[PDB]
Amino acid sequence: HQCVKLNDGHFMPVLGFGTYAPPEVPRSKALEVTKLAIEAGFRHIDSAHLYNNEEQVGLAIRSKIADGSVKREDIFYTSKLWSTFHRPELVRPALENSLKKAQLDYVDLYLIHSPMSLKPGEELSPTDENGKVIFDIVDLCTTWEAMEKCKDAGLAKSIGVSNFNRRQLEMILNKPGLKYKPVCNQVECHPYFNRSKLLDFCKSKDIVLVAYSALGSQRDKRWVDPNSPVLLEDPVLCALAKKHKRTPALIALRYQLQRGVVVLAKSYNEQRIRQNVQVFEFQLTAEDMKAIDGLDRNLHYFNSDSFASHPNYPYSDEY
Ligand SMILES: NC(=O)c1ccc[n+]([C@@H]2O[C@H](COP(=O)([O-])OP(=O)(O)OC[C@H]3O[C@@H](n4cnc5c(N)ncnc54)[C@H](OP(=O)(O)O)[C@@H]3O)[C@@H](O)[C@H]2O)c1
Ligand SMILES: CCOc1ccc2c(c1)C[C@H](C(=O)N(C)Cc1cc(C(=O)O)c(C)o1)CO2
Repeated sequence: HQCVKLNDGHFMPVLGFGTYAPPEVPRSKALEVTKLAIEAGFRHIDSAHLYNNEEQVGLAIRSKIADGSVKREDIFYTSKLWSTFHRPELVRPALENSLKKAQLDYVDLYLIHSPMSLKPGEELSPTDENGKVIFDIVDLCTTWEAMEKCKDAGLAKSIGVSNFNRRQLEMILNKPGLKYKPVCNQVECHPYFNRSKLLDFCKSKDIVLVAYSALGSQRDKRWVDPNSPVLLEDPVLCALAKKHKRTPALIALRYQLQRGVVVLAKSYNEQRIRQNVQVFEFQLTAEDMKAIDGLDRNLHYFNSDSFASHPNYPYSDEY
């Protein structure tokens, strides 16, 4: 196992456990599989208000601390501010609510989940009389200032963003009176959308790029086009898996580790959870890495097409 030093001095494990499951999956499963992830050796756990599972992920962490399996300081726990809470006065209460649900005193990392602000309220997806999601206009620099106060108050050890493009990152980085840079930008990133340009920008600013959907997403019909290619069926990934006597998933994860990306992996399957930790057991050659670099096709599993008219839609730019 390994960590990366963040630009605020804290350390983030380079392999993280993804916890999202669709609402049809019983919440008891998130409890069970987070315990299995910790037993397998995951120390970085990625949750969010949106996932409706912080209560269970927190219970799993509590249970493994009481086991003597880990200490709280050994676990890197991420939560995320949902887009209906971007107005600055709502940020600290949202974080406090997440902490209360997880029964934790602090999160290791708090992220702005998305730059696309939504109408404030308890509903996650507020909609108007014609069924359209109601956007909000919020200066994300004021949201960031509220995030900074959460770090000063000790409720988040580190703060970062998610789904930001380069221009959106620069707006934070160029903010007058900035106190804390975002430590990371959690974005969709895999061999079919490898974010090389955004990665280079983040590296130049000492911002860690954290990859989600690194195994090609859960392909839920509600949010992912069923005709998109399946990442783990890719011939190059499968040929490399055979060459290294690994699996295409492990190739996809190891690819990110070797280009300096922190990688998340969701699994609710005991054997695949344990398999994913084997990413540390082998290395891709330089030739292998160039072959995978060749797979990019700017394919967004989470394209959020119905939000393409949002002013902060991140894919309005080249990157
Ligand atoms: N910031 C954001 O907006 C955002 C957006 C998307 C995701 N995320 C985070 O990133 C996490 C991961 O992304 P994701 O949920 O899209 O899924 P993912 O990591 O890309 O995984 C996709 C699928 O791969 C399967 N899988 C896992 N290990 C495997 C293996 N060794 N061999 C074959 N298949 C394997 C899993 O199925 P099984 O469960 O059946 O094993 C999973 O459903 C999420 O859970 C969430 O924490 C954040
Ligand atoms: C601010 C943007 O505006 C909105 C408004 C409503 C809305 C969304 C975005 C996105 C939601 C969605 O895509 N869900 C729940 C599937 C999913 C999310 C994640 C994750 O990890 O994040 C994963 C792995 O899957 C749908 O509900």
